[PDB]
Amino acid sequence: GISRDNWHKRRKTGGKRKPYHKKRKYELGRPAANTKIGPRRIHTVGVRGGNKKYRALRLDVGNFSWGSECCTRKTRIIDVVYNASNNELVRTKTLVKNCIVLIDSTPYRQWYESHYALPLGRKKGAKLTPEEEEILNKKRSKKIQKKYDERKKNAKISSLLEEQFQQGKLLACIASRPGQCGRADGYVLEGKELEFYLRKIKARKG
Amino acid sequence: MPVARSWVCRKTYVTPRRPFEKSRLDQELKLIGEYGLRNKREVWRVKFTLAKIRKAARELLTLDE
Amino acid sequence: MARGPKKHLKRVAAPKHWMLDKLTSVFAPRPSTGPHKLRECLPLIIFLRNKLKYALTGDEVKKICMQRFIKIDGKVRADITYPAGFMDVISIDKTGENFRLIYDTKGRFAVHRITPEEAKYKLCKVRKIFVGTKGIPHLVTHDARTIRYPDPLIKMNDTIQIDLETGKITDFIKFDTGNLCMVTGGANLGRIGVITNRERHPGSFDVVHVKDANGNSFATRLSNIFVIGKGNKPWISLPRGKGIRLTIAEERDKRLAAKQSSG
Amino acid sequence: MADIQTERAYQKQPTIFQNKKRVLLGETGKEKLPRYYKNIGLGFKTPKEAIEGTYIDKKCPFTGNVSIRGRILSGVVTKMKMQRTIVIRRDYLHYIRKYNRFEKRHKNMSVHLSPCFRDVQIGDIVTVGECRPLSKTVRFNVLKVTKAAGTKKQFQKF
RNA sequence: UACCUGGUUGAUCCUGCCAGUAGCAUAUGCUUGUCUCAAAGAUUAAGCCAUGCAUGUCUAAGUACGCACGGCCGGUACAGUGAAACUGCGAAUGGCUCAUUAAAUCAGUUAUGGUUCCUUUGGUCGCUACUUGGAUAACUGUGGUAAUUCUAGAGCUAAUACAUGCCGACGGCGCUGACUCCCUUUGUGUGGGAUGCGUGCAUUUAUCAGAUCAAAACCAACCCGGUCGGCGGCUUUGGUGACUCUAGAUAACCUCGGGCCGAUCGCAGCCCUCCGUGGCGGCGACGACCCAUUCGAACGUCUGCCCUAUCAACUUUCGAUGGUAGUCGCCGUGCCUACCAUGGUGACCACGGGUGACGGGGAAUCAGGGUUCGAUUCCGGAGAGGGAGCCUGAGAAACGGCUACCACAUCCAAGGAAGGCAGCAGGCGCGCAAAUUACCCACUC
RNA sequence: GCUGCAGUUAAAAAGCUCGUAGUUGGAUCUUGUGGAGGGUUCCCCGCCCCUUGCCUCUCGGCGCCGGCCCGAAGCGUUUACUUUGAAAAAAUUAGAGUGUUCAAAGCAGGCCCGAGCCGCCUGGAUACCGCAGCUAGGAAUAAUGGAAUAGGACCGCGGUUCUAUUUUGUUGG
RNA sequence: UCGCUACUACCGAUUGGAUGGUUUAGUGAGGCCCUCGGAUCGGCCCGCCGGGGUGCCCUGGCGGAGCGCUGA
Ligand SMILES: [Mg+2]
Ligand SMILES: [Mg+2]
Ligand SMILES: [Mg+2]
Ligand SMILES: [Mg+2]
Ligand SMILES: [Mg+2]
Ligand SMILES: [Mg+2]
Ligand SMILES: [Mg+2]
Ligand SMILES: [Mg+2]
Ligand SMILES: [Mg+2]
Ligand SMILES: [Mg+2]
Ligand SMILES: [Mg+2]
Ligand SMILES: [Mg+2]
Ligand SMILES: [Mg+2]
Ligand SMILES: [Mg+2]
Ligand SMILES: [Mg+2]
Ligand SMILES: [Mg+2]
Ligand SMILES: [Mg+2]
Ligand SMILES: [Mg+2]
Ligand SMILES: [Mg+2]
Ligand SMILES: [Mg+2]
Ligand SMILES: [Mg+2]
Ligand SMILES: [Mg+2]
Ligand SMILES: [Mg+2]
Ligand SMILES: [Mg+2]
Ligand SMILES: [Mg+2]
Ligand SMILES: [Mg+2]
Ligand SMILES: [Mg+2]
Ligand SMILES: [Mg+2]
Ligand SMILES: [Mg+2]
Ligand SMILES: [Mg+2]
Ligand SMILES: [Mg+2]
Ligand SMILES: [Mg+2]
Ligand SMILES: [Mg+2]
Ligand SMILES: [Mg+2]
Ligand SMILES: [Mg+2]
Ligand SMILES: [Mg+2]
Ligand SMILES: [Mg+2]
Ligand SMILES: [Mg+2]
Ligand SMILES: [Mg+2]
Ligand SMILES: [Mg+2]
Ligand SMILES: [Mg+2]
Ligand SMILES: [Mg+2]
Ligand SMILES: [Mg+2]
Ligand SMILES: [Mg+2]
Ligand SMILES: [Mg+2]
Ligand SMILES: [Mg+2]
Ligand SMILES: [Mg+2]
Ligand SMILES: [Mg+2]
Ligand SMILES: [Mg+2]
Ligand SMILES: [Mg+2]
Ligand SMILES: [Mg+2]
Ligand SMILES: [Mg+2]
Ligand SMILES: [Mg+2]
Ligand SMILES: [Mg+2]
Ligand SMILES: [Mg+2]
Ligand SMILES: [Mg+2]
Ligand SMILES: [Mg+2]
Ligand SMILES: [Mg+2]
Repeated sequence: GISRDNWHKRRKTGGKRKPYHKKRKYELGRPAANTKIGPRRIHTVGVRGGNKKYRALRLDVGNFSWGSECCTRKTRIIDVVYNASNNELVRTKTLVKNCIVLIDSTPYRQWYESHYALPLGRKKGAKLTPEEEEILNKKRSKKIQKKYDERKKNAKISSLLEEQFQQGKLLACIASRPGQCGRADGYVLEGKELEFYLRKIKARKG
Repeated sequence: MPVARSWVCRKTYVTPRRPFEKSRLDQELKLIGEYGLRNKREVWRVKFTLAKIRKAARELLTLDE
Repeated sequence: MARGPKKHLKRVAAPKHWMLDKLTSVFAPRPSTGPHKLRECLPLIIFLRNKLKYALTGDEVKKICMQRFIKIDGKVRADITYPAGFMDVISIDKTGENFRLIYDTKGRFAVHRITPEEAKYKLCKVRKIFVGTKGIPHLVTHDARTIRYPDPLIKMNDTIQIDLETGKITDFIKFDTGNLCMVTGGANLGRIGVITNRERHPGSFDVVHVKDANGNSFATRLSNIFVIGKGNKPWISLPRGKGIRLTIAEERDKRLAAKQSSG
Repeated sequence: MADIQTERAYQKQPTIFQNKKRVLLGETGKEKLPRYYKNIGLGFKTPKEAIEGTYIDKKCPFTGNVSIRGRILSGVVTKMKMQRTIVIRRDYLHYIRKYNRFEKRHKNMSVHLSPCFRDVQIGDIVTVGECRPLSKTVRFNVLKVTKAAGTKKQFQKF
């Protein structure tokens, strides 16, 4: 079937080479996965030596990380925004390594408000009266100075990141190959990477 | 094709280049008659062994003592 | 043609220090996978039926081994193509005799009966020192043995004497200039001497010099040195000749002058 | 080198992180970007233009992810027309045995030149090391550039 | 043994060839008493093949309700030998042939710090439980078709097949922080703490540390030599030429039906605050995640090739040379995709063509140098009429496996079924040209 | 026909010249002696300047009466060449041993006891394996290179400028 | 030069033939992958009986309903 052999190529001089043998099995095919977004399905391929290998199709949940905070959570993947290799991989919402994805951003908000005792980007406060000010402004006399005042000074999320938390989504990069592992892990963009990718996105579409 | 046999063998004589040489002929017949040999192959045999001994000796003789 | 691993060995392609004929048949024992490499081992059938003449065919050595008589390094081996190798100990207690596979002088194993008190330990050369999970130091010796928790001052190329019954490294000799050694590969396969030098070529094949007990010097690669003593004093018992490699002229003089024909 | 972002993806060294820190640790003089580099060994010295300067080359020997092992050859530069890739020529003599005489022969090699070296021009002598296949016809990397011969880089006043 | 001889002329001296001379290997002719050794359908047709055989396998130790025998009486893991069938393993080795193949194979040399590896040897094995579920063989019985190593319906019964799934011994630390105790309220200088969460190795992503340089002066706070404002005095896995290595710490993730942590079989034994069980005791077989070892396999580095110019320019969206991101792959890599750059080879013979070309170790001849041969018993490669595509498996693009097309060809009850001798014998054809349809696993394995 | 052929007339030098690659290329850059191996000057240790040799320090084992010193780290611009080591399957080839009854072959075999030894001795060597790659001596021969609009060298200094992060006990301005 | 016999090679209408090797364009068996598909086969949940307990529950069996969920 499909083959990865070197012997169908021209040699460096531009000359043809003639084959000496039929196609082997250590030179195999196995067409692409083309992971979409949706309810999970994962098939399993038997490869050289045994060693099953998981090929994902329609993943919808990932394990992403925030490196400044060292805080990693399970999250939902919403959409793909950028793709350095092709552009038809954003029209079809296929999810490959080094893609740029939107995630749900909620568990990071939960951990942040719980760890710092301080809010994210919030517009108005009425929902904070029955609940959430319960977490953020917890009724305790011990700790609530000594601990959380050492949590403060450090709780200075940058302009772009705190602007992200308002619309309820983030920008993340996949750092794992879902076609080989069946997992869509990665890390949320920050700093100059975030600026570069935001400018690229703004420049491409529209 | 694979077999437990050996194929090592060799000839033990060499014919003379000049086939009809009266001197060689009568000298080899003198030698056959006085030692009561059957053939001339039995003279060429001894000639071959003497020639190989001479070759080995001359070969060793050119090295430095 | 060759889609997988092979399992036959031709008699003409077998190692030469097995000292086989060429008229018995097309095939050779083909030692099974073990702790010693294929070209550097000595199967059980060859050691028993060829060097010891205890057996006369392959059936006889099979039915000698199938009676739990032969012990290699303490344990009872039932296979007749087991790859016994350097510094191993054979034990046949039905007759009360123990051997030790060591190259004699001419690049082949000898028959080297030893005392039963000496057939308890064996010397092993260290090839690898790595750390496992939870920071436990491991060893790897020249016969695939793995030791956990060695004292953290033994390194590569050092020799360790181990108890055959328990593992449990007992003592060790260090690779240094001045230590007795036997060469276990190459052209000087069997000769014994002191180190006196170690040339170093970063990137490939650091060579080592040796000088035996008669003023003769010879070099080898570091991959073939085997420290067997502190210096001028072996830890295992040496065979007859003691790796001296007397030349062909001295060989002839000693074989003629002694007139070694019979008793 | 003011802007090394020329391709459609963010070029950055792996194993380097843009961390959480305070205001004005530097607004110019400390831009919070360290440099990964390693020493090749075998006596080759890492050039300072790889430690100081900034560029993204995963295939460089000194800062990228590649290991030099095996053979070490040398040659003269013949062509510099590819991106980070040069063509060097090695000449030698082949001894024919029938006649007792030699004959001149040559081989060409495509080799990888890191942006660490910026002084190379046709005619220099170049040392190379052996790496894993880096492309269809590239297996070597330039370790060292030298030019200490006649008609030197310029008039000899050094 | 570094060698020559006849032939142009009326005769002579040369150039120069024809012929003679010796070996070697294919055929053929005539002739053949003894004995040891032993090549043998390569050349041409990798042309076609009637018949028989060439791959199977059980120990005390996976499943024994065949009365198939058979015991001293019966089955109370149940006697014992044990057909058949399920299960496990092997069938990828060996044998044969040389069609293809010209930097390809192959040889010497090195590299996997860029990969996989059944088995062997050594390390690793604890974060209803006195034992779970249903359901198929053989066997019994009814059948279908011209026909095959075709197979359907019906009735039973097992597992080391298929599928579930606890028990123990955790007395396990870190993060939480109701509350709580002295004096500085508080912050902080002090000491307990329920409560909850996570807590083995293996996978995936991210992050942290990866320790010892050459000396002193003030100021805010602290250890010790001791004191209620300050002087002398410590800084701690392993390895490589070199790793983004090995090991460590943190936050999560789990792939289940799709990691591990034993519902398995055989030999022979001991104490009971005690009357068969509460208990424990050795020796094996098998199985199994991971690491190392062994046997390899694959992909790479440097150098090495017969004739040809009546082959001088070749290669390139039908990837040609390089760059960035990815897909796929056991892994490195235009291997393949997207976007860029315009490169790469050549008179030191590239590119194209031919080979009655598989490469080498080697063989014949040989003063010194050379010339010719190597289908062929050892190593490597390739193929099973020609191409192509796959299943199982550690390992195959397998043909003594399967699925199609082409070329041949067999049986038919014309609906259908079945095939691959370049394995050993044998046969037809081709030719100048090559053996018995024998016996045996006694030797080597 | 490289060793090793021919081209006036036997077969044969392009009609003539220029010219890139290819092949080839002039001369020139340190010498005696003390001891010591081979003679009676001449060919490993060192003296007219040097004669492995300059160094820069540092940690490891070495002198001696806290102090005194040489071997250890770079290496001699590089190569080709030449000598030597390492690493290269067996079989075949050369070659050592051995009365197959001789030889071609093969890897065997030889002794002493009436058997009363429940045995003993001994071999299965060695050479060659080009070219390419690895390694260390030699420095003739042949290549290649150095400062002419200089800079070599000494703790020579002057200025500006970056900084390693050790000790001042530790943590920090 | 012309002429006789015999042998060899050449040019050539025949728009020759045989065997092939590439090859534009069109069709395209079969396997593999993906998205569907759903012949059939079970389990769960409710009465009567048999076995156990407190008119009901648990294993099982029977006929069945809802055939609702559901797995292959
Ligand atoms: Mg082929
Ligand atoms: Mg596996
Ligand atoms: Mg085979
Ligand atoms: Mg075997
Ligand atoms: Mg004449
Ligand atoms: Mg005449
Ligand atoms: Mg002739
Ligand atoms: Mg007779
Ligand atoms: Mg044939
Ligand atoms: Mg048949
Ligand atoms: Mg049985
Ligand atoms: Mg097995
Ligand atoms: Mg199998
Ligand atoms: Mg045959
Ligand atoms: Mg060709
Ligand atoms: Mg090559
Ligand atoms: Mg090779
Ligand atoms: Mg090779
Ligand atoms: Mg094991
Ligand atoms: Mg049934
Ligand atoms: Mg690329
Ligand atoms: Mg890549
Ligand atoms: Mg061009
Ligand atoms: Mg060509
Ligand atoms: Mg061709
Ligand atoms: Mg051919
Ligand atoms: Mg040939
Ligand atoms: Mg000769
Ligand atoms: Mg051949
Ligand atoms: Mg042929
Ligand atoms: Mg044949
Ligand atoms: Mg090979
Ligand atoms: Mg094949
Ligand atoms: Mg055929
Ligand atoms: Mg298997
Ligand atoms: Mg096939
Ligand atoms: Mg086969
Ligand atoms: Mg079949
Ligand atoms: Mg067949
Ligand atoms: Mg046949
Ligand atoms: Mg046969
Ligand atoms: Mg005939
Ligand atoms: Mg014949
Ligand atoms: Mg015939
Ligand atoms: Mg047999
Ligand atoms: Mg002549
Ligand atoms: Mg004339
Ligand atoms: Mg003339
Ligand atoms: Mg002239
Ligand atoms: Mg000159
Ligand atoms: Mg011989
Ligand atoms: Mg002989
Ligand atoms: Mg050489
Ligand atoms: Mg040299
Ligand atoms: Mg005619
Ligand atoms: Mg066509
Ligand atoms: Mg198509
Ligand atoms: Mg299809």
